Amino acid sequence: MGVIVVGIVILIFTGIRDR
Amino acid sequence: VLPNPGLDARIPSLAELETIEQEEASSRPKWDNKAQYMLTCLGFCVGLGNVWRFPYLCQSHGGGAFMIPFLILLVLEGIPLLYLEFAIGQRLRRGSLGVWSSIHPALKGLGLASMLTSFMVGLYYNTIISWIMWYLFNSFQEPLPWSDCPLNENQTGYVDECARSSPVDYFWYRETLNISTSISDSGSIQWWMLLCLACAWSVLYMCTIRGIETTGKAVYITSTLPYVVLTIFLIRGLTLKGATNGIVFLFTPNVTELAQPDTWLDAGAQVFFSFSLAFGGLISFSSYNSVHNNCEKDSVIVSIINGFTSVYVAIVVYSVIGFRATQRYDDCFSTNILTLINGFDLPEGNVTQENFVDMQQRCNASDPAAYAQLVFQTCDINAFLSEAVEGTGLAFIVFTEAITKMPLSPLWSVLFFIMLFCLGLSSMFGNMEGVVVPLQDLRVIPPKWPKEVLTGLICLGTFLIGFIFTLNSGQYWLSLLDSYAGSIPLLIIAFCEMFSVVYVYGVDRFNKDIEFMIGHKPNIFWQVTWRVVSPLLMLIIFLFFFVVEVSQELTYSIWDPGYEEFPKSQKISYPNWVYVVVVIVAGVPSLTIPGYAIYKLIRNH
Ligand SMILES: *[C@@H]1O[C@H](CO)[C@@H](O[C@@H]2O[C@H](CO)[C@@H](O)[C@H](O)[C@H]2NC(C)=O)[C@H](O)[C@H]1NC(C)=O
Ligand SMILES: *[C@@H]1O[C@H](CO)[C@@H](O)[C@H](O)[C@H]1NC(C)=O
Ligand SMILES: *[C@@H]1O[C@H](CO)[C@@H](O)[C@H](O)[C@H]1NC(C)=O
Ligand SMILES: *[C@@H]1O[C@H](CO)[C@@H](O)[C@H](O)[C@H]1NC(C)=O
Ligand SMILES: *[C@@H]1O[C@H](CO)[C@@H](O)[C@H](O)[C@H]1NC(C)=O
Ligand SMILES: NC(=O)CC[C@H](N)C(=O)O
Repeated sequence: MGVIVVGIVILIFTGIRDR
Repeated sequence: VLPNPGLDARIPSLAELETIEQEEASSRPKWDNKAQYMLTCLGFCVGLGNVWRFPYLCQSHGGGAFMIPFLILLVLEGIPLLYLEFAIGQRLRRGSLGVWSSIHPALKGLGLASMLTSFMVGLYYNTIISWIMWYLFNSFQEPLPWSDCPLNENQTGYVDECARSSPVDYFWYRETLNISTSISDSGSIQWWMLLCLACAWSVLYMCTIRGIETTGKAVYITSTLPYVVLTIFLIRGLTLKGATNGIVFLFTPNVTELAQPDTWLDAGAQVFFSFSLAFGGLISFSSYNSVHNNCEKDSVIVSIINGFTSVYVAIVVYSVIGFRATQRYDDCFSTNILTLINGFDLPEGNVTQENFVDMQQRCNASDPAAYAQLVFQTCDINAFLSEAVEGTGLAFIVFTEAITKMPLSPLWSVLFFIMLFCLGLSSMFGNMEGVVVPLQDLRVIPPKWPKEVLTGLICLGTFLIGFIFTLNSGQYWLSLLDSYAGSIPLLIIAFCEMFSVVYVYGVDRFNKDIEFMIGHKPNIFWQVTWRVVSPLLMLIIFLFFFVVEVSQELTYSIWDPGYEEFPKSQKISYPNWVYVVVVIVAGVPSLTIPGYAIYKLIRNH
């Protein structure tokens, strides 16, 4: 659970980043 | 062909495509390499459809009587539709609504049907996966929880429900589901299923955060691991006791079963559910390629790989089932020999399988009284193979029972269930794209939002709707919704699709476009199967559905722990109100195709 929510947050923030 | 005036001037006319190809690259996504595209189309067409529906669809129809019509229809009904879908999706450069809204716009409603179906299966599929997740977490412990029964308050005797039946059936029906006695008995929400459901949906949302460019990176593993775990399991299965003794039951058909409309209807429904046709997935996944991508090659390759994968999965499953049957038959015979030698006090190693009848005759003719009062069991091989496995009760009842009989059980269990989970995600990728793309096409959300918010909203809505399958009566709702959600629409949508492409857009424009795309007009087989045979077969299947629906009682199985003759599940009739739900799950996604059209015939009048 922890690691998958970590992936979710990293991906969505990766967005705002490269955005 | 039908007139459809004004088809031109709304479609690219093959003089711009050579330049329009290099124009949508800035805003529309594209594949990294052809390997990703072929692998995604392959993974979308394999998983949790030939592991669960195909086994008991073979069993209920005599094992081998379901495999001949399935193959005839896969050759004469699946491949041309795969080719048609790929070709129009590549030529029209639009999603699942565009390719039908741009052909006599009063057909737009058809597209909606596809989207709606891609939703009605969603709620269904991500319930199954949830259960798998549960069974994946209960591994990682040597005394597997489905290996032995628990003890009651008085810690000397087993629980009566687990005593009169198997421990695996107890762990499935009582410790995981906590199933009730009827569809009219709903209960709590059963928290220990909400966690698994939320985990399944969270993983699915993680993988499809941006559609393509994010699922195209997970497909490499998701569509590859199964073809290794399955080879390992095939090698492990073909060396058991009942293997090569349970496979023959799969390939000995009975010519009296082929003449029933039910078997042909089920074969058609299964050949449309195996290839994800009429779902709006492939018509959109193939819309990212360049305009010169060869299409016959990919269609034929996907069809062949899918057919042979289905055959291999069936072989493995029936190998395990034959092993289980031989085990139960050996248990029969051992118990009967034990009773016999306990009766007359015969030497231990004297009564065996070969000379059992002779010793039985001798012991009767010796002392009729003591022999007559004994109780025997009458059970033979090739009769436990006919034990019908219920819906969604094969991957959890026979495979766990066979895995608990092998060395290093936790490793085998982990491998098997991670394989099943990978198949599940492999299918849900496309089942989510099929709903994500049309909703963007409907201008429902403003363009200012990122795609991440729309995907999250869809996942949240579907998760909140999926509570129904977490009640005490979840499996009943699941079976009810599965008996109808994937039978009628996957026929009507497909027939309307092929009829639209052939007799409205015009098959001659289609032939010229195929010539311009790949370099030659299709082979004569394609035309003979498009214009003549496939509509006739689909019409016959559509009629046989109504022939077999009326004039048969709707019944479902219940557990009823407090019912005599308990080890066999009982059958009962659905209550009267449930015919509402069927109309809302099988009527609306199917009646939308004509309905919307009527609206246009009134709007544009
Ligand atoms: C093919 O179908 C026929 C009829 O549907 C089966 O024959 C019956 O099988 C059942 C159990 O499978 C028996 O209880 C009946 O007594 C059989 N009837 C007759 C007239 O023999 C046949 O077993 C099926 N074969 C296979 C391989 O499934
Ligand atoms: C367990 O033992 C108690 C006596 O302490 C007895 O009353 C009860 O019936 C026993 N349970 C069973 C299932 O026999
Ligand atoms: C199973 O269901 C029954 C009745 O719905 C309930 O009393 C029981 O507590 C449930 N099991 C668990 C472990 O909560
Ligand atoms: C079983 O016992 C009888 C008793 O006389 C004997 O004759 C027979 O040979 C025994 N069976 C075998 C297989 O030896
Ligand atoms: C047992 O032997 C008696 C002796 O006549 C015979 O009538 C009867 O049918 C036999 N029954 C069985 C089950 O062998
Ligand atoms: N609708 C879908 O998700 C298609 C599933 C696919 N036909 C399979 O069972 O493997």
